Amino acid sequence: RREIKIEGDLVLGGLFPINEKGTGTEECGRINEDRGIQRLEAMLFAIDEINKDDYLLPGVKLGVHILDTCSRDTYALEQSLEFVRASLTQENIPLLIAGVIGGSYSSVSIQVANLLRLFQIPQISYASTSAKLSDKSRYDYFARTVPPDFYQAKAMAEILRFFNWTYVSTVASEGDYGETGIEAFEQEARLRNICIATAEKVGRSNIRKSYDSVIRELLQKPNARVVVLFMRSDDSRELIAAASRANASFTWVASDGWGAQESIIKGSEHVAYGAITLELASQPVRQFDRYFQSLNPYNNHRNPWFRDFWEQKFQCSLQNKRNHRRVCDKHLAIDSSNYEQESKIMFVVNAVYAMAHALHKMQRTLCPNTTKLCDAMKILDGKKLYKDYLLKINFTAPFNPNKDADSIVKFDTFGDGMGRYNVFNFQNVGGKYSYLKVGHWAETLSLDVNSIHWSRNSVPTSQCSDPCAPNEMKNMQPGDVCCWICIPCEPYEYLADEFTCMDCGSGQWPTADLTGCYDLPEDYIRWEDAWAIGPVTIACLGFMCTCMVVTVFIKHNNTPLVKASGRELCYILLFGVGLSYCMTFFFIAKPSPVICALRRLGLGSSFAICYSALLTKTNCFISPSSQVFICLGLILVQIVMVSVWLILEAPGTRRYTLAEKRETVILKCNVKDSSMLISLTYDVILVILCTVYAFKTRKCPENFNEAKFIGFTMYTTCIIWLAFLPIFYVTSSDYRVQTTTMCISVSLSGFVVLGCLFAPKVHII
Amino acid sequence: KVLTLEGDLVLGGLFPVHQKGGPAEDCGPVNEHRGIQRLEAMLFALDRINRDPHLLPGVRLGAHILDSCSKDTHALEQALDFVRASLAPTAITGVIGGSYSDVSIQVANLLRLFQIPQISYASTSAKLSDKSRYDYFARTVPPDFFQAKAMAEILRFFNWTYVSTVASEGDYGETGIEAFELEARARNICVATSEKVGRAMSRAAFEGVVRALLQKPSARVAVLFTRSEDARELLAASQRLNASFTWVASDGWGALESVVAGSEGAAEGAITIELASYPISDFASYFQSLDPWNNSRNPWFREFWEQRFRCSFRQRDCAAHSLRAVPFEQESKIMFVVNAVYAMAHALHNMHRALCPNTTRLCDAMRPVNGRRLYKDFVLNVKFDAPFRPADTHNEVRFDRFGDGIGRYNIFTYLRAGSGRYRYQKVGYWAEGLTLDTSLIPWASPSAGPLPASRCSEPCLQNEVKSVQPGEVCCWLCIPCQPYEYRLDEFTCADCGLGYWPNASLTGCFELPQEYIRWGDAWAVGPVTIACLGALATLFVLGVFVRHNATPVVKASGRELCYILLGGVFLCYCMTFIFIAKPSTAVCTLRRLGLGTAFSVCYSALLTKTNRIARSPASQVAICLALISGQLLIVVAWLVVEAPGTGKETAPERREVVTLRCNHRDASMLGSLAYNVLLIALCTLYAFKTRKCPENFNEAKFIGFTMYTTCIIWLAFLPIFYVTSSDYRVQTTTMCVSVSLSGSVVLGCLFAPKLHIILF
Ligand SMILES: CC(C)CCC[C@@H](C)[C@H]1CC[C@H]2[C@@H]3CC=C4C[C@@H](O)CC[C@]4(C)[C@H]3CC[C@]12C
Ligand SMILES: CC(C)CCC[C@@H](C)[C@H]1CC[C@H]2[C@@H]3CC=C4C[C@@H](O)CC[C@]4(C)[C@H]3CC[C@]12C
Ligand SMILES: CC(C)CCC[C@@H](C)[C@H]1CC[C@H]2[C@@H]3CC=C4C[C@@H](O)CC[C@]4(C)[C@H]3CC[C@]12C
Ligand SMILES: CC(C)CCC[C@@H](C)[C@H]1CC[C@H]2[C@@H]3CC=C4C[C@@H](O)CC[C@]4(C)[C@H]3CC[C@]12C
Ligand SMILES: CC(C)CCC[C@@H](C)[C@H]1CC[C@H]2[C@@H]3CC=C4C[C@@H](O)CC[C@]4(C)[C@H]3CC[C@]12C
Ligand SMILES: CC(C)CCC[C@@H](C)[C@H]1CC[C@H]2[C@@H]3CC=C4C[C@@H](O)CC[C@]4(C)[C@H]3CC[C@]12C
Ligand SMILES: CC(C)CCC[C@@H](C)[C@H]1CC[C@H]2[C@@H]3CC=C4C[C@@H](O)CC[C@]4(C)[C@H]3CC[C@]12C
Ligand SMILES: N[C@](CC1c2ccccc2Oc2ccccc21)(C(=O)O)[C@H]1C[C@@H]1C(=O)O
Ligand SMILES: N[C@](CC1c2ccccc2Oc2ccccc21)(C(=O)O)[C@H]1C[C@@H]1C(=O)O
Ligand SMILES: *[C@@H]1O[C@H](CO)[C@@H](O)[C@H](O)[C@H]1NC(C)=O
Ligand SMILES: *[C@@H]1O[C@H](CO)[C@@H](O)[C@H](O)[C@H]1NC(C)=O
Repeated sequence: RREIKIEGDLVLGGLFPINEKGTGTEECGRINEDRGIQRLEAMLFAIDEINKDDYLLPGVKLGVHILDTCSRDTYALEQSLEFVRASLTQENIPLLIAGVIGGSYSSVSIQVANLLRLFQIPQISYASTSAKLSDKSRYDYFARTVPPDFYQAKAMAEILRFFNWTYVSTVASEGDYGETGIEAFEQEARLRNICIATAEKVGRSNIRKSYDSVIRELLQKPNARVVVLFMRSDDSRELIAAASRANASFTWVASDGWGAQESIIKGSEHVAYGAITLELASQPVRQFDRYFQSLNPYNNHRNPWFRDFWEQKFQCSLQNKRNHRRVCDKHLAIDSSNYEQESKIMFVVNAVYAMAHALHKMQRTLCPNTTKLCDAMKILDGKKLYKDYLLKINFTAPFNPNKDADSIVKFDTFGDGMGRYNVFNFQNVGGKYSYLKVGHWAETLSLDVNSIHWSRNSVPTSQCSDPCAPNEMKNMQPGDVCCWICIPCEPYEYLADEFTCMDCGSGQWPTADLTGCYDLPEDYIRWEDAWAIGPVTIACLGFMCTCMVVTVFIKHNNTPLVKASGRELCYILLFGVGLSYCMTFFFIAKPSPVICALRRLGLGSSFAICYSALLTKTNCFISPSSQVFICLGLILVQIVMVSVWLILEAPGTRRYTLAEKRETVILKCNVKDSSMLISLTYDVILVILCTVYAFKTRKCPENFNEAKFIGFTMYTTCIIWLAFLPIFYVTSSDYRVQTTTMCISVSLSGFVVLGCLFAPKVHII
Repeated sequence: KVLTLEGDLVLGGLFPVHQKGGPAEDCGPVNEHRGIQRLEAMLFALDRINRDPHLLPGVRLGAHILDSCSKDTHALEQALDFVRASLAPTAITGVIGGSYSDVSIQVANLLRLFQIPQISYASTSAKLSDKSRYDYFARTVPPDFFQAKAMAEILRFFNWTYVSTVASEGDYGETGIEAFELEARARNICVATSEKVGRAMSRAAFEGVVRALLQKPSARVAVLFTRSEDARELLAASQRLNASFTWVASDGWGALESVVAGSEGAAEGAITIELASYPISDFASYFQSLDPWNNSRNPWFREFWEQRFRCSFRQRDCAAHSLRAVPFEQESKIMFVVNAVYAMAHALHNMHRALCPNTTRLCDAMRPVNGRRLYKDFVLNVKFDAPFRPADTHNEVRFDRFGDGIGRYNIFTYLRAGSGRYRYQKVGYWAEGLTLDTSLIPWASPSAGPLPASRCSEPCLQNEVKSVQPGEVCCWLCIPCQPYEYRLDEFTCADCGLGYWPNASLTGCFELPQEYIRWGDAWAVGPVTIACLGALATLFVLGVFVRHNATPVVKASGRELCYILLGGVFLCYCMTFIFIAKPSTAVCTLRRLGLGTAFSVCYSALLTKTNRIARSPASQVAICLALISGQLLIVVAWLVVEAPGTGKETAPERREVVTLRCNHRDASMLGSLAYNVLLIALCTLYAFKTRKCPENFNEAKFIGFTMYTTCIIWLAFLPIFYVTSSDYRVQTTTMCVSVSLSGSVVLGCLFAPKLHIILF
């Protein structure tokens, strides 16, 4: 095998993916030019700079023991045993390893950390961004200068919150990065109250139908235009191509898998327009560029992989031993034309310098007053080096003289690098499509909306609904929990919850949304109204007229001594008329209290008295007195079973109506109106039947007035009964039926009193 | 030194042959029971397997056994040989080793990355069961939470809910108590005191912790999950302080006599548990027949012989000693070592059968041995009879889904024999459920309490209420509620009342309508007599007025006045009857109307008598009707001013005073009655002052006497009604008798002599 074993006072390990992984007999094949050679040369350049430095380890020379990984877990684990073989109690003398600058793959880093935690060897990764490595309970000697993968799920979640994008669609990829990202973003969205519409999953099969199905599923939702992507490069390219083929238009918010790469927008620049992508913040190193551009196979002997890298890059052979390749030109060199700096060279340099600074602080603290390798540092305890010195570093980037505030290299409590990302917006210029940096996320959000294209006119993506005021506007949840429809409820219903309108009260309006559950004030209480004062005055005038007639009859009762019982009949008729007149004034009571039962009793007593008076005249000294006594007993019995009607329910139960707005009811006199009308109509028809027989009967000329009066009263009673019942039977008005009934009653009382008092009026005059 | 044996398949091993050395050396003295005996047990198991035709007849099992020196740091560098062999090294198919928990944890962490299954024989750590960190670790011994569950089941069996757990300060004890607390709170077991015991704690600290344990009188049981030395020190402190407890200890105590060494007086009644195992007859013969001359496989055997038998190999004097003569005590973990070795061998045999069917030897499909398939598909799925099993016992070797053993413990009790010797006697076992016999335990015999640690206080759930918390969540203090404080819920007593006692329902205070509203027949007989007298008076009046018109004396007087007087007497009788009736709103209104009408008619009769004496019938009738109308108006005004109601409340404990009278105050009615009585008295006084004695003398004298008697009756019945202030039944009886006397006076007044004269 090949390795770098430069000696020194302190030796730092190294793990790089110099060879690409393979299958079959060849465990690992092609040389990885970008992630395996450039990073290795960057680490070597950083080590040389530290050795040449006068302020960082001036008396200590840093050696390197750099191995390969072949981009696989097993071979890296096999070589990691050489880092721990030197710490065990002549062909190949091992070198004590202070720390391992290794990584570049999440699985490789995980396996190496698992192996190294048992031997107390600190490890600093330069490219591994897996969230599993943040668990210090399993990797307690691991650190990294790159932020983990769930910082993007926070950065672009904040980006979504900035533009009020709450109901978005999320697309992930099969594996570990895509998953960990998608659950991290879901957690951040639920923390920020951002709804997720659909969650699609994309595998590595690259099926031509799965991508179209995903595009169709995303498209069948016109109220979710912002799409969040946690996908790898080729999967994202295939999804974008499928969207272009389906003629879709979305607002892609992607992760570092897209970034500012060009291979994804090839041939599909239309749908991808306006996409916002995150890219890890990284700055070029000019010193590394100068160091790398001055490397030749004849002067670089420390690197055993440089010959293979040169042959693979230039497709030539230095020693063409009958091979099918050209001879490498002696003037061949690498320049900016065919070489571009890798994005994590500065991260590798930062990791190496962090290890060097930790060692320098340990050397200064343990043994001062000298600059050399001390006896106390011979044991080289890894726990004290990592938990005390390595995790408490604070220094600026060695090769960044321009920026000093955003170039601080330090690890947090979990041993992870600071999360700095660049926001890129895919825009056009007028025929040229390119990415533009429109923001930056380093623990804070900062964008430039003016320079953003296709999102300056931000796409409206509300939470599947709009804010509706609680004014009787019920929110019913569809199958999607985040969606709302804001369907109204009935205006009379008063809102009490969110998922239902929860009507309160039968006939009561609300006030704003909830407080209107109190009883609605009834409009039945209307005293001294237009149709109330007039009937009161009419009843008072009728009562005064009846009283005057009674007084006149009393005065005119001395000389006409023949009417021994006629005076009593006139007195009882006047008493009944007065009782009826007082009963009319009882119904106009605006409050309508429980005394309406007493009003019913008085009306029944008046009707019974009128019937008895009519019967007594039709029938006609001791015998008239007996007849009057019998009539009085009959009236008492009539009152008795009239009061029997009240032995069931005097006030009632409740009085409602179809209208839910007024509800103008007495609320205390809700007795059976049909039963009351049936009981009232029976007396009228009985009186009519009793009086019709007397009218046909021939009476004496002296007593013809009684027959004529009975005949006149019989006609009025039938008309009153026929008029009263139909109006209240069906309409059941609040007060129109009551005033008409009172008017009919007072008119009948006036008619009967005039009929029975016409003769005394003529006699008096 | 490395123990290597030739074979087709090599099985790794790791035993604590040497004890911890410290700063002087990595490891020092050689363990004789945990390092040598277990290693020899493994060697014997491999020899038996190689000599077993039914277990790997063609494949010969090798051995690569190393020494961990009872240290985890040394264990890692020792175990960094199996991985080197997998990468002349001999490839192995799995290690059978790991006695201490830390050593096993380190070895499992190292070998997980290289797909090497590991079967432990003595590691009982509770943190080795999760597969998120140990993908290839298995063990024959059960973990500690199984014995925690066994202790919890023992506590529940004896209905011991109030316990006091005592833990340790090291890695052993904290996890055990943490696991036991959840299972105790899941089994309704209450923990009173929880503390930690340290190795550096002196005698004063142990005395203090014993005093803290004694601070709870109701906690006489202590659940010890500690080490042997901590338990011994705690028992010593308890004996020094003369403390008595029923200790329920774990495998840390077990059946060891070192804990009860010098403290036999306080350890009586302790229920200790121990891991169940049996001695192997063949292993004892194999180990006892071992000598350094005929045993070259073991590199540490010479050092073990030198340490056990005081001698040196420099001088030829160690040949006299022999293991046969000296007693041999078999280690309790020999069973588990043999079981682990046999389980690994059976897994290898099953995988060979499933991968090399035709051939009976090792085939090309098993030249690389992969840990994943062997562990997941074969090692876990083993179900075979344990080797060298006793005659009729049914031990079975199998693994759970966490790669753990089957929990089988033996329950021990520290009995006190009659001869005076103290010994441990097994009283049951715990395989899946507790199987205590309760026949060998000295305190389990029927006596005056088998050390009952019931609870903080006696629960009350039969008829009382338990809602008082003195500070402990599960301490139930029960105080019987008042008879009127009927129980409605578990944490409250409703104030509904005492008369509404639920009929074995305790839900909503089911009302009892057993109330004495009125006397149906006990006291209504007198009211019945009054009603009968009133009816007789009414019948007498009815017979009276038939011939009243014919009689000139009645004709001269007001016939209508006599009729209304008879009607007033009938009204008085009806008022008495309605007073006798059961009270109600309608009943109260009827009674008030009746008394008002009676007073009105009495006043009208007095007024018309005065008018007749002074001097017309029409005017008298009009005046009396106007007076009656005014009285009715004031009565109805009072009735509408104060509304009537029903429902009376009184003292608790079944007063039965409900519905005694209408809920409307009668102060206004009494005032109106007094006013009309005063008016009647003034009218009677005016009539007496008038000198119309010569004419209508008998009737005037009778009327005056009746008025005087009525006034005297009213003035005598006012003080008793004012003074009683209670006893509604007696008050109603008094009112009825007063109105009956008033009616009797009314009927015996001037109307009666006129009727007598007419009859005669
Ligand atoms: C209307 C309510 C409040 C009171 C009850 C009705 C009263 C006022 C009525 C019912 C019967 C009536 C009596 C019937 C007959 C007679 C005989 C006559 O020769 C004089 C009037 C007189 C004595 C009446 C007076 C008034 C009277 C008592
Ligand atoms: C006494 C003779 C002259 C007959 C006249 C009777 C008059 C004064 C009576 C008969 C019916 C009476 C009404 C009956 C009911 C009510 C409702 C109450 O909430 C206020 C008083 C009021 C409005 C009464 C006022 C007085 C009234 C109008
Ligand atoms: C004043 C207004 C509210 C009307 C009240 C109802 C009046 C008219 C009713 C209610 C009860 C009735 C009385 C009931 C019973 C009797 C006994 C009978 O032998 C003569 C009539 C007489 C005395 C009635 C007269 C009229 C009466 C007083
Ligand atoms: C319902 C109860 C409480 C009423 C009690 C009073 C009754 C019995 C009284 C009050 C007024 C009385 C009437 C007053 C006047 C007369 C005229 C006379 O020529 C015959 C009797 C007669 C008709 C009386 C009958 C009895 C009478 C109706
Ligand atoms: C002046 C007197 C003699 C008139 C006749 C008696 C009157 C006052 C009596 C006779 C029947 C009685 C009614 C009988 C039953 C009930 C039902 C109860 O739930 C309320 C009271 C009420 C409605 C009573 C009111 C008073 C009443 C109408
Ligand atoms: C002169 C005579 C006839 C007048 C008789 C008036 C009677 C019928 C009136 C006067 C006062 C009234 C009572 C006043 C208040 C209440 C309480 C209510 O919750 C039920 C009805 C009830 C109990 C009424 C029943 C009828 C009543 C008793
Ligand atoms: C002269 C006769 C025929 C009619 C008038 C007398 C009777 C019916 C009148 C006189 C005074 C009146 C009362 C005056 C005031 C009130 C208070 C009011 O909140 C309810 C009605 C009530 C309780 C009235 C009921 C009817 C009443 C008792
Ligand atoms: N930094 C990465 C992140 C990486 C990744 C980034 C984008 C798309 C796919 C993807 O694959 C996974 C899968 C799991 C965890 C991390 C990743 C790392 O390996 O940790 C990787 C770029 C670094 C490198 O390999 O040089
Ligand atoms: N099975 C044990 C249990 C062991 C233990 C047992 C009783 C008292 C203290 C104590 O120390 C701890 C601490 C943590 C975990 C396990 C234990 C093991 O070492 O795993 C031990 C019998 C095995 C042996 O050493 O032979
Ligand atoms: C997001 O909403 C807030 C208020 O809800 C507003 O101030 C802000 O300008 C919005 N951002 C947009 C529309 O990009
Ligand atoms: C424990 O209580 C149960 C009833 O809950 C009883 O059957 C059992 O005998 C008790 N155990 C004793 C008293 O040891």
